[PDB]
Amino acid sequence: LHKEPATLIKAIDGDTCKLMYKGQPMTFRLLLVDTPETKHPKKGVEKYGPEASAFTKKMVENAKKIEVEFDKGQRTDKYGRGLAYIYADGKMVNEALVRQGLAKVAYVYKPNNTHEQHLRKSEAQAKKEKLNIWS
Ligand SMILES: Cc1cn([C@H]2C[C@H](OP(=O)(O)O)[C@@H](COP(=O)(O)O)O2)c(=O)[nH]c1=O
Ligand SMILES: [Ca+2]
Repeated sequence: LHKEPATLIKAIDGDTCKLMYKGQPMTFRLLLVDTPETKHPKKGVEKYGPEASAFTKKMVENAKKIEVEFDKGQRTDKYGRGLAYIYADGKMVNEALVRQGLAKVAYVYKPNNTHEQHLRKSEAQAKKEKLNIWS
């Protein structure tokens, strides 16, 4: 996979944000993870949702560099959202959320699952440590 620069426009929630990619605005959605809901009514404001949002917001807004890494399959979902692994100062946001027990590994559609195993290892560690979602 290859990383590419991007610029933060606005963090929306734990796993969705607006970035400037190729001088164009885009909403992106993290690959292989699912942070709890804070918006959609027919889902409600789930526990750890506000937490996942703040963890993410803090991480991306205080970063000097943000990079996007698309996987080997399709790059956008049905809603026109960019699908990627996002790094804040070299730290993958997707993994960080999972490691903290603030997101579960979800939506694994091959071939967009190159980092699936790394992430699952991180989730297993958070489970055994009984972190947040796992407590
Ligand atoms: C992460 C991811 C989400 N999605 C879809 C699945 C879900 O569709 P439905 O909304 O139809 O269930 C939605 C989950 O995103 P989050 O709440 O942002 O929904 O986006 C993909 O299609 N591919 C992906 O790789
Ligand atoms: Ca979500």
